[PDB]
Amino acid sequence: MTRYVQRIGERQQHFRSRKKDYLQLSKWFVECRDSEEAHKLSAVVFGSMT
Amino acid sequence: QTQLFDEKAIQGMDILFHHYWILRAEQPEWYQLIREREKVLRRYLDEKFGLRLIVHQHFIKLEKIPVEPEGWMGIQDFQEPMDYAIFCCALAFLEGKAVDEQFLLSELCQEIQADYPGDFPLDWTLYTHRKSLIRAVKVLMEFQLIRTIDGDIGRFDQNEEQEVLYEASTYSRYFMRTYPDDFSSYQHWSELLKEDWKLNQEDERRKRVYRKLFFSPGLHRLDQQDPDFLYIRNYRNRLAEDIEKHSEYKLHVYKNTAFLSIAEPRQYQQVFPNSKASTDIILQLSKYIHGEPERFKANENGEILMTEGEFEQVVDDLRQQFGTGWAKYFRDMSTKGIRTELLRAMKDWMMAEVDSETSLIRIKSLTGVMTGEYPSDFQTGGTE
Amino acid sequence: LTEYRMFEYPEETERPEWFSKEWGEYYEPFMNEWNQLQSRRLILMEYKG
Amino acid sequence: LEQLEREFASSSRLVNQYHSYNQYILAERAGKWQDALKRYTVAEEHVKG
Repeated sequence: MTRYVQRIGERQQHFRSRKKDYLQLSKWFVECRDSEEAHKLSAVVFGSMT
Repeated sequence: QTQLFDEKAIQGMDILFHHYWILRAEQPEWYQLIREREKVLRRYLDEKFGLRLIVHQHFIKLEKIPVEPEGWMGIQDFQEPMDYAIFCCALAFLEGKAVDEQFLLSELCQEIQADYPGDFPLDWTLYTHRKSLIRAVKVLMEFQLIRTIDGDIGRFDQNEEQEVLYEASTYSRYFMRTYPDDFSSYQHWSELLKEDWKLNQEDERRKRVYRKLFFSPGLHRLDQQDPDFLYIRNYRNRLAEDIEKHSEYKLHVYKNTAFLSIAEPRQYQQVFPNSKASTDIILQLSKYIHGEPERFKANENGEILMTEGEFEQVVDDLRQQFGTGWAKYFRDMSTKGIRTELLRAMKDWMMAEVDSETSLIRIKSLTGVMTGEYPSDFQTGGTE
Repeated sequence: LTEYRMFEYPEETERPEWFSKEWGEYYEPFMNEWNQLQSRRLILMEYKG
Repeated sequence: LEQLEREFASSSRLVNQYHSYNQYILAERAGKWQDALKRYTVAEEHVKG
């Protein structure tokens, strides 16, 4: 119940969103004519896991 | 309070590096370990690399952004652009799902097909599209972006009507790194680095070189007058001193290359050489190129130049010398196939580049660090 | 209110065409005064998106 | 709740100032409008005479 009242408090301010972003990057992946170039673009997007 | 860089700090830093991020819910010990030194680590990361450490309730993450992206860096399980496109579409999908929301595999496939922004439509009746989606879903689940209720996606390979029920986990929110504006004001990915450079004017050279060195197995000299290599030459000694104080690595320097070696790798760590046979054949090729320095006279830049024809002759020569002991996979494969795979492999670890047009092979000085041969009992008793 | 990204924007009048039929002297001051004073400021607010 | 009350108080201050501003804008335009109408009526009387 306290969580719900708190949520009512959160419902006045919280909202965010970032979906739009993914479209341009997916398209850029579309232009990837070769998957090593695409790997490089991926490393742009998030770097290296290791 | 005070803290010092010790075994724990090295291990936490290394553990952080060899994974994209560490989750509290599954790796609480490493997360806590990282947390005790987090103060020194944040300062230090800023000082040497300039990377931003994000510490959260559910995760800790380092946007290991490279100085110049390279093919091997990317998620390797993926093999085509379509895989990345499906990944991005999946991300877009997760933006549409509330935390702990439950969704069907079919809804995800349909939504990805509908949203897919390319000119050429994605079709699920095909096998390749389904394979791309399955690879995307496995990678997604690896980062716990999606939880598993029930079903089996592997059956999806030969049965598109297959169904599975997944649940969107909290991590979907935080997956995307921190990117300041509307990406559209940017016109090409190369423009992204200019962001990474608005924050690092202070000792930009040291942080740039450090990032280049620490990420890649090695750092190749661009030319005779490379400012970066001169810089490396300048601190020279203190870089080595710092590395001894701060990490497992041991620095090496040569006229046309510089790189970090590692003395004690561990299970979770990645290193070269490793089990894959192609490394073995690469080392044998290294010895063969080393053995005729004058015929394979290295250019001023430390590179050794051979044409695709010469490489195929060399591969035949290698099958002649070391071939009885190669793995049956390569022993049974034609020369050109072996050539394609070995050259891609050598590219991934940055030993060499193949010019696409002129077919010239550039073997980087880093290649000459290691050479390999069989045990003497085979040298007698083998491909002798 | 910073989360709302307040913002203002000036409102202007499209200089009405009948202004062209020059009236000079006695009317020039009134046209100039109206041209200066006709501009007013507006406010629009990004309230919860 | 404290954030909402703070933001509401700021919005109240802003809206009161903005409403005074708009009252002034409308009042000024009305005063000039009255001057125009007065002069037009006077002009019509003059025209008739």
